[PDB]
Amino acid sequence: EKENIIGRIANLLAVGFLYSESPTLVDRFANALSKEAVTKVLYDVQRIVQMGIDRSEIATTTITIGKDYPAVNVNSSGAKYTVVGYLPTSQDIEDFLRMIEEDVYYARKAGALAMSIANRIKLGSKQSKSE
Amino acid sequence: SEKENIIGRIANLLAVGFLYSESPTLVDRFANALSKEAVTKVLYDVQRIVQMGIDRSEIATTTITIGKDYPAVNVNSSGAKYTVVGYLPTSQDIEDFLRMIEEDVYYARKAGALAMSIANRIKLGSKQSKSEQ
Amino acid sequence: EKENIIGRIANLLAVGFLYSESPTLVDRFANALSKEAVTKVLYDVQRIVQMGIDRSEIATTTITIGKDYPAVNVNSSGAKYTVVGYLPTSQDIEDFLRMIEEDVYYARKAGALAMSIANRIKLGSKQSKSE
Amino acid sequence: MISGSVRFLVNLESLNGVESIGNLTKHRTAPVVLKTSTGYLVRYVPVISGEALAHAYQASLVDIAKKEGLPVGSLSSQYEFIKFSTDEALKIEGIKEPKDYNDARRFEVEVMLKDVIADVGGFMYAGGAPVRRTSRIKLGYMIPALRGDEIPAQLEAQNVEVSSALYTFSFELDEDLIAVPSTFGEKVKGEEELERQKAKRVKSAIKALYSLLSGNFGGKRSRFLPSMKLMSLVVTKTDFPFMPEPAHDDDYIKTTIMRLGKAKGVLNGNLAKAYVINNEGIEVGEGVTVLSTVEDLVVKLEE
Amino acid sequence: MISGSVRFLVNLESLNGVESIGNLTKHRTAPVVLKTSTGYLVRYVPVISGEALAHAYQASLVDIAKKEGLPVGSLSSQYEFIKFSTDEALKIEGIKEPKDYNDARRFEVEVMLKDVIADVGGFMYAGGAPVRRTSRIKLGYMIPALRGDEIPAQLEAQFHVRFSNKPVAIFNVEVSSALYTFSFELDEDLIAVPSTFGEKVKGEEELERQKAKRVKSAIKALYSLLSGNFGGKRSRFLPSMKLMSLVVTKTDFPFMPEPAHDDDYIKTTIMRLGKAKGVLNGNLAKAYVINNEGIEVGEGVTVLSTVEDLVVKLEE
Amino acid sequence: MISGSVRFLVNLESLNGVESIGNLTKHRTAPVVLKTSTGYLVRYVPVISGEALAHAYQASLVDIAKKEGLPVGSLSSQYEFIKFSTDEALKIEGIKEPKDYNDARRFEVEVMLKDVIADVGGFMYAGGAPVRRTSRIKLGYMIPALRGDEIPAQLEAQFHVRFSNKPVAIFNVEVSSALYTFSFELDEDLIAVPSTFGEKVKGEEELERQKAKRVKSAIKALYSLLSGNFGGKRSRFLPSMKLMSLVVTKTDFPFMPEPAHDDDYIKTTIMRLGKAKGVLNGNLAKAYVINNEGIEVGEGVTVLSTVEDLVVKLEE
DNA sequence: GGGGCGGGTTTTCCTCGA
Repeated sequence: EKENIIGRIANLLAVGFLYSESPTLVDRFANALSKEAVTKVLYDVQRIVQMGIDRSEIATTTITIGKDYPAVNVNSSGAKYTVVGYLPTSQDIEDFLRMIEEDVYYARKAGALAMSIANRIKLGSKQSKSE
Repeated sequence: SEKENIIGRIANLLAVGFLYSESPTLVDRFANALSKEAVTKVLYDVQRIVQMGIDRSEIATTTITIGKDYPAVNVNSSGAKYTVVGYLPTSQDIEDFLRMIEEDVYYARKAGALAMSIANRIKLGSKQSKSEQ
Repeated sequence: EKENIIGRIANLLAVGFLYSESPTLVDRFANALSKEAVTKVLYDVQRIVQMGIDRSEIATTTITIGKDYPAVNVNSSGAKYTVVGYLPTSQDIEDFLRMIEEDVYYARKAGALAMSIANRIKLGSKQSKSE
Repeated sequence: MISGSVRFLVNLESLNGVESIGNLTKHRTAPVVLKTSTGYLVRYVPVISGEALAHAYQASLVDIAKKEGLPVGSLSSQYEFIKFSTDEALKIEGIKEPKDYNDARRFEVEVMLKDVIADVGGFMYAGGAPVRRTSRIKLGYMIPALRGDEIPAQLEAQNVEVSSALYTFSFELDEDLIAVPSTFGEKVKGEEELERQKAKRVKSAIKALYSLLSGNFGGKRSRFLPSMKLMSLVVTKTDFPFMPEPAHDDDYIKTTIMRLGKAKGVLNGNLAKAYVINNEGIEVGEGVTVLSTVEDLVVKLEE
Repeated sequence: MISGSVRFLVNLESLNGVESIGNLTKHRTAPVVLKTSTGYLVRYVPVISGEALAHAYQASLVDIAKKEGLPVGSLSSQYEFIKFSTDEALKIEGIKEPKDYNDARRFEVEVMLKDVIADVGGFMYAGGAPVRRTSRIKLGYMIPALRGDEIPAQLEAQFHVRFSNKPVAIFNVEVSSALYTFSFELDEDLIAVPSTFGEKVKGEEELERQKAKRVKSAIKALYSLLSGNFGGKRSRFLPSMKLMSLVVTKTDFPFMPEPAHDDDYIKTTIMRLGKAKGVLNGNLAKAYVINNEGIEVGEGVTVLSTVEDLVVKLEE
Repeated sequence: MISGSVRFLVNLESLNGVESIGNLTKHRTAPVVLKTSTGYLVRYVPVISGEALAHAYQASLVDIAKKEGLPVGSLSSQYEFIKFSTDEALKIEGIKEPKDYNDARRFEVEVMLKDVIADVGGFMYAGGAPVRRTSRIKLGYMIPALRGDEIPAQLEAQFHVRFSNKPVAIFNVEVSSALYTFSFELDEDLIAVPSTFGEKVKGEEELERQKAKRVKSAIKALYSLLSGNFGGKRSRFLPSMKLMSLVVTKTDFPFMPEPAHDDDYIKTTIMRLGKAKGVLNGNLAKAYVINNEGIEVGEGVTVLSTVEDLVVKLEE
């Protein structure tokens, strides 16, 4: 369940990064040495995602990868991205903050996963444009 | 085995990062790692170097005929051209590799040894072709 | 092709021994009873060779022995040595490790060849200094 | 050396903006540590960067130099202070890159004869033969006074953020190094022109401070023009290193005057003068010249 | 000896830098172990290295020596303190390398009569006959006070852009605010005195003549450190500094004042100084205290107002 | 005997060094076995060797002896403690080597009347008739407290550059921060007493006369160790030290206080001291405690404030 | 709009005796 929480936080960070086109929040999250820095990023990334939701540029969907998987569609600057997985719940944020209060290592783990998701999606999108 | 394929793809990532940066420092850190922290830090830093090479169009995926087409990565560094044969790791390969490291840090040494072998063979071949020309 | 791989591994061990002036890695290789010991030596010897390459004290060359043969020049402590042959490729290391996973005997064979190369070169270098 | 501390009173201004989130423009804020009877508190307070002040000062210097006749660079003629950093700027200006260390001085002199801004404000060249010239004018962030147990600063939203506060800031300027090469080496042709123009360059640099001391800086002045007013100002002219006390405590003129006297006593100084402008009726002391406006201060400094 | 403990309050600060990642300039950070009511904890806090303080002190000493006529080395005339470590420096200055051990003293004297910086801050020469000279001024890292359960320090990042009419220019700078504390030690009884053991060598008379001036210059050079003239990035990030507490002790025997971590560190160090003078059979022990925060001091203690008065008293 | 346990808190520290790799200077590290709720684990933690502490103690003893008029050896006058191991030292000092076993005592006395360092810290001579003298002061490695499941220690590397106007200058330094603990033992009842068995030899009367002064100097020399004057790299990496807990026991029988690893190690050692005095038929057992962290102490225990008071009480 | 450059360490000692 700890890995599932970390994976859902990583999906939130990856969606926020792909939508904003800025690594700054993921950099802040992966370099955090206090609960203050982690919590500030968790707010700021959700505030970016909230704007994308209100603009209908961020939406939940299902995608067939032959069973349907939960996904998040992100439209940014005319690029379309799809992140596979769920976004964190309020309980996931609270349980993740409790994990951070024990060990800030979990912020680095979530940041490393988020950057991996974003890099793979950006590479695939650039390859399809070149073809 | 799927574990060997993951290790081989991590070794390709480390070799691409080494050839592009011209620095062994990340491979040295990876092969000497005694904790998951050191391994994960190198996996980020090498991918960050590869990301810059991708954005500059100095790192690109390609196919090469060695008579079937094999996946490869072209690397341009300091006017030298290198070609690493194989795939780069997926996000799932990084995650499964980190789980292997959480069980046994030996797999970081195995990937580092393979990465240095790939880089050494490519550097030797590139120096020989320059001496002949 | 197995003998060619073993010969290229023996050349790597001989170059590492002549450059480091230490038999310790060849001793470890020839006494190996596990893939762990063999793989550790293959890394450590290549790490020594990498330092010699960066210092330009180890270089590939050709030598006429009337056709040109591939060779490796080694400069150590003001002594000059020349090992005749190629260094192993990444594929040779991988195929050699597969041979070791079947039978650790091949590490003893490569170690015996490496020590023979190094001994012949050291004897010739001492004779020329005495003359 | 000319050092100074100044206190301003600003109401309903938005002069420096930072990264915007959604449809809201954010004012710059920084943390500060404040001492109270109960202990220490960490408070977030609006601030203004010093780079904007430097930009305004350099723009005023460019305008004054162009009006006078001193040389100005091609790019610097436009309000784009990239200076001689990249090869493109050198190509546009038409200056050969340095060859080795021995030639560095020459290169510097050349640049120093083509742009007054590159002289007063310094510059940096990165490459095979890097070159440097530290700025002759030093500024810092603008922070409200951290006096008492209450910070007299407010910030609100209107979306646009608008603030109000009692700001304070200090500045330094060394006029003894203007029109002087900062690299060690044999003399090269062209230094005579620099010696000739030293006086004019120094006068222009001194004059340029009027813009900052008057309140001509910051952005968003088209629709959010602020209402500024000067309250307290201290300026010191010496021949040795010195720095007046920050304008945080109510009594910082007397302390700086006493410290100036004792510093002249200790450091074997020869010249030490102080000018004070007071409008809030705070303690001053004795043996100090009292002015009425900033123009008189500028005239006296020039004289 | 002169031993001092100083407390400073600095806001919106960036004087020390480390390796940069991407477009972000980072501030030096170090781990600290702190005691709370629940036990002991480990935290990461911004710090400032002591090498910057040493460089500032040596530059001020160079300026004072040049103003007062004392000799200054050719390379040390420019603010590059390589001293006499490598052979290139010796060739530039023009001093022959030592031949054997017995000649080492001579070499030291030759180094000591040309640059005051080598005399005060020490130097090293590596070779067949290595020569060592320990610095006569000792400093340390600048650490904020570890008082209570909350560390009074904070670090953040700031956003900056460069204007251009033809976009084709964005960076971040780390800024910290804290209440720093640091201590220093300076033994003036060994200035202008050779350290290598050996026989008498011609040229010591000049050192004896110049000893008083060298000691006076070394004492004067502390004004820059006590005032706040150190660190980098002062062109656009000039910090706001304010002295809060200062203790200075002059003794004829080794002594170390208490670190400025607790609110009561003046009474304790004065009592310890008295008892140490009693127990170690000393003959001189004086203390000076500058207080601006209204904390407990004690009785029978000289109280000053500024730092210049302290410098004058130390010189006299 | 005098047996002590001391706890220190040190931040941004590098006093002990080991072999260097590349441009990196490394800090000494050792393995430790620690007990957690899940069992037993092995960790690698920075440590400080006891030889540096012994060198600092011996240097302070040399200074005190020279100040008080006690004899000091020629080689030991310079801070080089080779003592009388080799024949070159004997030739320099001017002491004839022992002839047979029966003469060994005489040689010991000749060594013992010239250098207090040989008397206190012991010495060795190897040859036809070897002579041994065990040190009267015993120290150990400085290890951080192994309390709880998390070790309160940290180690990192720092980046430094050397400025030069003509690049053709980069190094790294290891810095640690921890809460160190260490114990020491000193038996003052055997100072100025020959150890080799034999017959009476002329010159013991002078030793009996000087015994009191030697004991006083040996007791005084502990002030440097208890204050924090030890280790290297103090010129640019001066550490911040602060005493937290100290226990000192004076007994007429062998005794060892509990190590400073657990939060409750004063009550336990006091109870053990009482029971040991009861069971071993002793006649003297005194304890002194210095506490600054508010941990449990006990009842009927003398409480001090500083270290100088402890030194004075031990001397009296 | 996803920075650039110059630096990646130099000596000295490698056990003595029964």
